[PDB]
Amino acid sequence: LPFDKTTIM
Amino acid sequence: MIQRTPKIQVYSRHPAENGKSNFLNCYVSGFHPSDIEVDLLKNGERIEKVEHSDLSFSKDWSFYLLYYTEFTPTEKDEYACRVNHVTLSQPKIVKWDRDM
Amino acid sequence: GSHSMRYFYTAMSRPGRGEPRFIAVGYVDDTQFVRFDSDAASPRTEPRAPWIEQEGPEYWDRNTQIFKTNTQTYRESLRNLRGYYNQSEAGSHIIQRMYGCDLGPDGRLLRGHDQSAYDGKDYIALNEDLSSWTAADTAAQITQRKWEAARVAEQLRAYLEGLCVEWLRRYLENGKETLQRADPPKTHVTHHPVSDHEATLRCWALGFYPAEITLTWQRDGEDQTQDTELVETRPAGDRTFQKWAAVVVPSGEEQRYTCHVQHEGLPKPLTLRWEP
Repeated sequence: LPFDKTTIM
Repeated sequence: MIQRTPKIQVYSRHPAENGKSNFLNCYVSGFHPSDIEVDLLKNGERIEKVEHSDLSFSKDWSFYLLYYTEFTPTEKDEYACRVNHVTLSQPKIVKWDRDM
Repeated sequence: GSHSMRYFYTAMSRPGRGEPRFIAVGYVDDTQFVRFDSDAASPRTEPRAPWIEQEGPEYWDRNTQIFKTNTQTYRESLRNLRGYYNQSEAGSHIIQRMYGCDLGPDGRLLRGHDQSAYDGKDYIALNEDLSSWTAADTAAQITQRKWEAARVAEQLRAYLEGLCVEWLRRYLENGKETLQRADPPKTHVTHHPVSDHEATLRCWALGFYPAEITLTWQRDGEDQTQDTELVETRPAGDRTFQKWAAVVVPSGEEQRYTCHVQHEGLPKPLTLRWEP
């Protein structure tokens, strides 16, 4: 299962 | 921009025996960026319906892909892989050798 | 006995040819099990190994949600990094990300990983402490500040120590018949004259899993590192891997040479020689 938080670089 | 040229290997899934169905593989690896053109050739002509793996990369960030098709090797039919990439002036043809 | 899970993301802009492509693939060890591709006719997370197929629609939708969000996020990240480097709108650029967890033979978390790169160069990585970042340059320092504000390291730490390990364990159990089965290499040595004076000995390893293997040639019991041609380990296409190592030897000093083969699938390491 992938990591669920995205954060713009 | 730093670019890396593909390594290319052409080989069979199973040890080659004439008249017996097998898979012809072309493995391209160590390249960057990821766009790449790969064809499998039978006596110089492009084979249809060739499949490939999903784009992935190694710990050094370089990409790799496997291209494959069913084939029946014979004594005198010639197989090859034709690869083009931004790093190459013209496509590179690597011939299939049973002992490589 | 030692296992890992990784996800590999590739985001690639292509000015004049539509929006940036995002593709994610997931691996347990050397086995791919999932893919998502923003370019697919109908983008959704798809199974790529038999043992993942038993996951229910709520798993597939959850993955698909995450990767769809990532598609949009990476498009913004590409715009931002172009700006950080004062790059023109003309060129194609790539962000890559690889992250995941390593387990030891007891099933415990050995360590976690989360590294990103830009055009194939290290850009930002989570340190082994899972609490601080290493930024490659002044551009990456901007991302670092953004990620500290969003408390990214703390969230990743929780994932890597928690969900990553738990799901890896689940996959290892569900796929135990393949993922926890080490297939030993089938081996043989070939001999081909190159001239009157010299011959090639080629030591073959075929049909093995996982990909990790050691193939060496020794002459009189000493390693032939500089004289061995050693091809990259390559996939057979049926989950298994192939490799060979070759030395050019004087005729007929062939018996002075031995090929040594180490792999998890073997009861005992092998010593092979050419058998005329």
